[PDB]
Amino acid sequence: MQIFVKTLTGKTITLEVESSDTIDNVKSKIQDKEGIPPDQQRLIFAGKQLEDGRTLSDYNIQKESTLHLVLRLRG
Amino acid sequence: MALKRINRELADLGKDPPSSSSAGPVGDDLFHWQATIMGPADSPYAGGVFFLSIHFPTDYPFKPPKVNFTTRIYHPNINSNGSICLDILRDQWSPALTISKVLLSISSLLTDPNPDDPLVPEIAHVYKTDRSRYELSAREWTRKYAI
Amino acid sequence: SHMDEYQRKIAYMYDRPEMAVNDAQLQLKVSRATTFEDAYDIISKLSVSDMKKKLLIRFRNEDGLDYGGVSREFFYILSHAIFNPGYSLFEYATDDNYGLQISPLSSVNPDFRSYFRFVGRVMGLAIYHRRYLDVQFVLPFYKRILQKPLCLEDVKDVDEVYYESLKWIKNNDVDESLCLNFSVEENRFGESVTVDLIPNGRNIAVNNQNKMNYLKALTEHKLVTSTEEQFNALKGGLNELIPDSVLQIFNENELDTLLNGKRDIDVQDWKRFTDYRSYTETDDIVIWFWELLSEWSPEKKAKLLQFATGTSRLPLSGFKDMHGSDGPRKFTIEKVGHISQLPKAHTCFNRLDIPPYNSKEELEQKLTIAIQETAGF
Repeated sequence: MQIFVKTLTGKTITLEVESSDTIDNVKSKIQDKEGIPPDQQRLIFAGKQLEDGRTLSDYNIQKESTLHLVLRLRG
Repeated sequence: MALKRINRELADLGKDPPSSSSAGPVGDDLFHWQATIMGPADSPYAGGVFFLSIHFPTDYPFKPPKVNFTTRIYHPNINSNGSICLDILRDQWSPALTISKVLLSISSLLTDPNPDDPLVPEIAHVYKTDRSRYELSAREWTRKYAI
Repeated sequence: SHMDEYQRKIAYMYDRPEMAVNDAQLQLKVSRATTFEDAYDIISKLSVSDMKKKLLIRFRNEDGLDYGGVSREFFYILSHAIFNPGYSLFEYATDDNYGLQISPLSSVNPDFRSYFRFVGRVMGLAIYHRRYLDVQFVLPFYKRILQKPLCLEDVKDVDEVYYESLKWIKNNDVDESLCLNFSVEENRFGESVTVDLIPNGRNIAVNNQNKMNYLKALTEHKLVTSTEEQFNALKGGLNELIPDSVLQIFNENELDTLLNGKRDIDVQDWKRFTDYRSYTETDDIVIWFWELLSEWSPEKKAKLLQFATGTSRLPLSGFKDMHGSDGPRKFTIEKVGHISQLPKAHTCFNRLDIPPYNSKEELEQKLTIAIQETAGF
């Protein structure tokens, strides 16, 4: 399927992913497309922050899903 | 732009409050607000109440407000004076943000403290060394001060 | 090259027949303690013909040679006195980003025009006699002196958060939820009053078809219209000596260099007004750090200062009166982290975490690598 991720700067990135794709796989795709390391990526869907070790289907991510990427530190 | 906006924010808070965090002007001064925050139940601050002072600058909403604590807390990101270094209140601020989002962000931060920004280095070191002792100290401080 | 072109411009400017000094001497005596009072008593009454003669400055009860150093010290004291925010003439743009600008409250005085004409005469005298002040204004001030149009980007120097909010309004659409309208609330001496950007401006909401006009009016009112009479008096005093046709061959940076000289960051003051956590004044990672800061170029020192504190501008009295997010927060050095990790910076507290490295070479390499993305000056 295809998903769209909007960054805190408003940039929209399209990803060809699958429901069975792991969070690590999508983070690796985002790193390849933008250079953001997977540990630094903070993805939120439906108010739930994506975490490593799980899959998109674990977050009920479906066709044409919209995600929010917040590349931010703390402090 | 600096008074109609504040009146609108107060009216909105008076319609659908989050039922936990409250905010209101101190007497009659729309640029000085008091806020009450309930301790989250999933963090060792459970059962505690906290007080905040909010100052709205004259450049509101183009410039973020200034928030300070009033009751002490064993938190890495809350110094003795209560000053908070938060990204929303200094860096990631846009005119669309209301004053309820700041309170929600603070009530969320009271559950996920950041040790990497050790505003009190002793507390962050205790967090990074002994989590159980860290949470025990946090609960002791909440029992001592919050009520 | 910037430096050669600037030197050519300076030579051409000072070679003009309308900017030539005379041969007679003008003795100017001021007491060291009451520098501002005597300076305003003497300068604000001199004639234009008198101010074009050679300037000889002698502090009272302080007899000595090398009058050049005496004049430089006098101008340093006067520039740190008149431009001091405590005197209610100028003010910092923001507490945590020290940039001088004309204070809108200065109109409270019954006659601010005389004082601002005195300030203009002081600046014109400094430029005319090849003497440097030591203040750091904001770029919009210099652009106003040269009479250049001011745009939205100029708000970046004044206030970063304000510029970010204005840019947000420019980019994203504005709904009716945001209670924004053509009016600015100004709080002077406690009392808050409303100023209309346009007539009947407090009853006109800013839709998506008006936000451009709203941004234009806000920028013009923040940068220009709030300081009309005061800056007009200041520029009259300045142009009294230096004709405008001479100032208008520079730009917003060459004029800054001409006024305040080549900007530099002192290291002795930095060392004297810093504090250490878990570090002592005789530790290796401190002596090596101060040696590196001693033998470094001004651009890299400014880059490090911006990396640590957050801005490359300093208060009017050095590192002593330094401010942070909360309040007075002097530059701090702390021992935090592992050897491999680069030095880290907490900008809201002016704090620099330098791990315990092993040798000067490693410290220099790590510190120069960690500040590459930061640009200063």
